[PDB]
Amino acid sequence: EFETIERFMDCRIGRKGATGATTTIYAVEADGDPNAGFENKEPGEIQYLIKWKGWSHIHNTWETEETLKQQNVRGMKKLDNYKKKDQETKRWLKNASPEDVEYYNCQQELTDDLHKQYQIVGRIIAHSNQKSAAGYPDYYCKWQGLPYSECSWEDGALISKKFQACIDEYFSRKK
Amino acid sequence: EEFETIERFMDCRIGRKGATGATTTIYAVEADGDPNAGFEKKEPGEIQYLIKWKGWSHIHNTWETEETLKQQNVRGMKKLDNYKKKDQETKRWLKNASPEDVEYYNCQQELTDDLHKQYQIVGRIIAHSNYPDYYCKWQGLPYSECSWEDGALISKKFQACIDEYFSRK
Amino acid sequence: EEFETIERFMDCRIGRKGATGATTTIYAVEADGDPNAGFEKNKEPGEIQYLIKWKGWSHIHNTWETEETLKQQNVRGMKKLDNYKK
Repeated sequence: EFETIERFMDCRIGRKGATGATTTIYAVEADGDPNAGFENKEPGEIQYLIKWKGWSHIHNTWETEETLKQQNVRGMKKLDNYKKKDQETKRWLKNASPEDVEYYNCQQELTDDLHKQYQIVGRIIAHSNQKSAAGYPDYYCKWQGLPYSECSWEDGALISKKFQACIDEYFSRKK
Repeated sequence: EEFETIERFMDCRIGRKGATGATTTIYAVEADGDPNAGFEKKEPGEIQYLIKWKGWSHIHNTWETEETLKQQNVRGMKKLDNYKKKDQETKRWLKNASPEDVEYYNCQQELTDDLHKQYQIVGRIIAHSNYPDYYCKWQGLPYSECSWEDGALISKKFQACIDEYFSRK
Repeated sequence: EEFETIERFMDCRIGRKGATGATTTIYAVEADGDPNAGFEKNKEPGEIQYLIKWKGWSHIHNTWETEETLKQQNVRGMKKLDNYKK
């Protein structure tokens, strides 16, 4: 029952307290980003974007070394490795021609967009026989940019909020 | 008491018995040849898995069997159970999948397999050690995935990348 | 009666207890949803089920079953059941 860190997706300085469960892409869309007016003018707190074991990228949340510990999560060693890898990169970019910095920024942007796609449903493949009290079935989702071995079941109330079109098409492809 | 551990299952196939392990790395293949060359039906089969090793870059993925994993004491075995479960699941769904759905499946898996092929190709070399080892930026992967590699090994295929590197120093 | 007949065992799986019978056909699943949805050892209801190919019915009529349900329906061909077990 203790979550596990599968991978560190990104790092940022953001508003203090802008972490966990209210920072998921869908919590933000439904109630607003707790990091919403953060730009210069309010001091920051280093935060890490985390991909959790057994949960799809749409459940990624931002966290701090502290919230991680407070929740007694597993995989903490990855945080240590991530910090060491970050410093190595920062250092190996010591001088580095504007050409190298230019390449770095360009590539880092391609991968960043890549990762955002892991959060969008590319196609609904199936649904559950059982419905929620709200009358929602769960959906088997195929994510953009990831192979079918990455498909996962998702609460219907959840993806309907943003992917009602994929749901509609799924049912339409059948009668 | 060194132990290797499974980070991720990249693929599965039926292949000639023994065509697993070190000699199945893309660089060992290019060097000495593929132990699964023109395997058929013709001879004993065997379900093998391509695995990405934790602590090693994609150029080091090797094919393995549920057996070679256990003989080597590889850790992370629990991921093998999930993967199989999942594969029988999608191989299953595939049995009655519609023509339209199956084609979408093949196109996506093609794209996916292209992306994975890039992970093994150096996109840049951003640092050498004091044949020297090189810090490689891998094609298609974040800078957080760069890794140090034996120079003798990367020079065999990415000599041009070490020259663009040294031409900027 | 008009006794059904198991022709061949096609597959096997550990599935949600109750995810067997007519509701498991490929057409019932594409129309009403899969009763085995996101199952796994996390909960039980958790039983061993076999995908059954029936005599006189194309593969779209194949259903997941259990010894329990099998015996209940008095299907002919139970011999291939313990033959599949081993």
